[PDB]
Amino acid sequence: RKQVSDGVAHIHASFNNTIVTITDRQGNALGWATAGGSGFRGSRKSTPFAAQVAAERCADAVKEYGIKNLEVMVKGPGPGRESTIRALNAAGFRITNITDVTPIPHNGCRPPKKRRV
Amino acid sequence: PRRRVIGQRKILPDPKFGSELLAKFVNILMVDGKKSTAESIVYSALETLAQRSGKSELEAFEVALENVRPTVEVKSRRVGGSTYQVPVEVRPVRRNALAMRWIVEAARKRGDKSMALRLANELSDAAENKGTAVKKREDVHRMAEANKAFA
Amino acid sequence: EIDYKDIATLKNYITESGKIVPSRITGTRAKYQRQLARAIKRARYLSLLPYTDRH
Amino acid sequence: PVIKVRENEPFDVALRRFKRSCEKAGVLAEVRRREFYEKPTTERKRAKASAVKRHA
RNA sequence: AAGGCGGCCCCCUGGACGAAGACUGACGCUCAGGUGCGAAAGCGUGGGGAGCAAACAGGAUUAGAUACCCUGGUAGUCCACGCCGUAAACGAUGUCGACUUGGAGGUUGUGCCCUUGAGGCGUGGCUUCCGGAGCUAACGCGUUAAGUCGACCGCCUGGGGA
Ligand SMILES: [Mg+2]
Ligand SMILES: [Mg+2]
Ligand SMILES: [Mg+2]
Ligand SMILES: [Mg+2]
Ligand SMILES: [Mg+2]
Ligand SMILES: [Mg+2]
Ligand SMILES: [Mg+2]
Ligand SMILES: [Mg+2]
Repeated sequence: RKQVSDGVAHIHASFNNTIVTITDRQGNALGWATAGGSGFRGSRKSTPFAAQVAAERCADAVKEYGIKNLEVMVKGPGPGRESTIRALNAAGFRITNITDVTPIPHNGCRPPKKRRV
Repeated sequence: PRRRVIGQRKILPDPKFGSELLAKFVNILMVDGKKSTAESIVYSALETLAQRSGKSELEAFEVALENVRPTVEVKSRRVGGSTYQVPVEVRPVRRNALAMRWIVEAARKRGDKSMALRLANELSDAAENKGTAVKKREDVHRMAEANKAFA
Repeated sequence: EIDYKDIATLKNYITESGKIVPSRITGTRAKYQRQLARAIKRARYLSLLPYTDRH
Repeated sequence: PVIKVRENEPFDVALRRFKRSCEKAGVLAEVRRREFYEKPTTERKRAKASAVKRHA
């Protein structure tokens, strides 16, 4: 319906899940898919493979604009940091730049207590 | 196999064609040490497959085996309380063994009248890469490509 | 001798992301490590150096 | 750890670079460190212990 | 001094150390009673309130689960001015002084050397790890003593009861 050809893959990779969002340079959301909503729950949801099909499913709800180049923004420590990026590149995508944007406070907010499991 | 590595017994070749490979096959099909009756079923299946499917008996065998041969597989593994699935690239000798073994097993799990007819139709199906045995290779790969991340 | 205004020299002691490089890696004396970090900190406030690669 | 792929460099090599830039940068270590509150007494305890192990 | 003190800048201010020489002339050490300081939690009044989180509510686990885990969340954690005077407030080692073999480092002054190299030779303060004699029930301590001595203080006298 419209045209971009130049995008950015923001991947949010937490421990429990990994959300993939495709966007233009402006930061406007073009398409998105998550692992948790691609048929993966709990123990399987938090896997690199689930992040992979997330990246794959996302490349199908965006090529309506015919993106052809993009940059990658890796946020968080979970799986699908890396495997998500791979799936994008195999789905027919030229990777321009890779950047980690995981936030690091300069020691500000006190985090939750340690879990005594 | 904790300490002692080993070689492998190098069985005699198939009596009819002089093939070690088919000796690995008759043995795999063999049951209750009935060698005499095992090779009888393998040949009649090869004879059924050979006669009425373009001949080249050894080659016919390979066309079918070429199709059920698996390039990679997964090896279960238990690390930090987790049972991870590690996809391992599998070696040529066993590649044949799995290929042969799945063809034999799919043959007995079949509806036809005798093991020879079953064996023949399994080879034929495998030759056209279809049926149970080929499907066994594909599940192995679907299962492998899935855990590609941990190789 | 060290001055926060000498951003040329200061750059040798920060990472790609503007983080101060520890004395270990640089092998700089311990008295001056402090002097450097105070000049890098001063230079940051005055926007003569970035705090982070972000900006 | 910002990375920019150069021409006729495979996607893989650039990636391996990126992962080593983060290995170099200490991102995941850093995120692990902050997931949960650590008491001051505890991090002082950690600090002594590693000083000690750092004698061979 | 201990409690404890960590972004950057200024202002007010305490202590420590070095170099050189001048001045005072035993003015010193210790200290029952006394006075002051003293983490966190807690208390009172008024502010403040992002995150965290006693209490409390809900979801789970479990034979039970007034817990551990999850979703929330009040006091509190923050500021001012008062109170409290306690901790495994620990080096579980009172303060001061003199004396007694060594090795490797960290930190911080200062004298000397074609500064001719990021050094070469000395001389103070603090500090970490080994270790010698000696000490010690052993563990260990070992010139920062738990060694060899002296001055003064505090304290102990079987466990429970306390
Ligand atoms: Mg006189
Ligand atoms: Mg109050
Ligand atoms: Mg809670
Ligand atoms: Mg109250
Ligand atoms: Mg007491
Ligand atoms: Mg010792
Ligand atoms: Mg001794
Ligand atoms: Mg008594």
